[PDB]
Amino acid sequence: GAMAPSYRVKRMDIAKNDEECVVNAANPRGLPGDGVCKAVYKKWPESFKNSATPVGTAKTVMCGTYPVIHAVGPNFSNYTESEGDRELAAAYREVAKEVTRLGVNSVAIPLLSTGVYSGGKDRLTQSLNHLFTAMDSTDADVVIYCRDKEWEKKISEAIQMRT
Ligand SMILES: [Cl-]
Ligand SMILES: [Cl-]
Ligand SMILES: [Cl-]
Repeated sequence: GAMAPSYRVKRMDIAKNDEECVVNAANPRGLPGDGVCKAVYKKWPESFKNSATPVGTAKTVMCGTYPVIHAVGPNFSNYTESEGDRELAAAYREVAKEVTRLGVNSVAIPLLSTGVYSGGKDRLTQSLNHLFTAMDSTDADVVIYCRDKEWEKKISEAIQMRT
């Protein structure tokens, strides 16, 4: 575990992370996709061998020795708000099980279901609060990746407000 487990946020491409493993915002079919998924496919294409997995689950595939945790959040265009909320919480719980199983001291993580799976809504708080619910009982250092300057500020505020 980390000596003093922490949360941090950085505004940059998760493909350039400085952590011991990465969480992909995957689709259920293991396809290259869009957004974070496409960046992950460019950097770690070997990790897409047999990565298909259902909504609400995570599946780890190694790229060399570097673990890629493919986490499938719901697409809110298809799910009801209630069922999508349940599956988004479930995907993060499965990320926490994998991070623990792998024994890593740090993990790079995007906010699941916030981009093209957001159903056109701002889901920063919903997705971040499910991340915290799952990861709070882990001892890995967690580094959240985002691309928007205003999101960086709001994620940073949410972290700092709990310390
Ligand atoms: Cl960048
Ligand atoms: Cl998304
Ligand atoms: Cl963002």
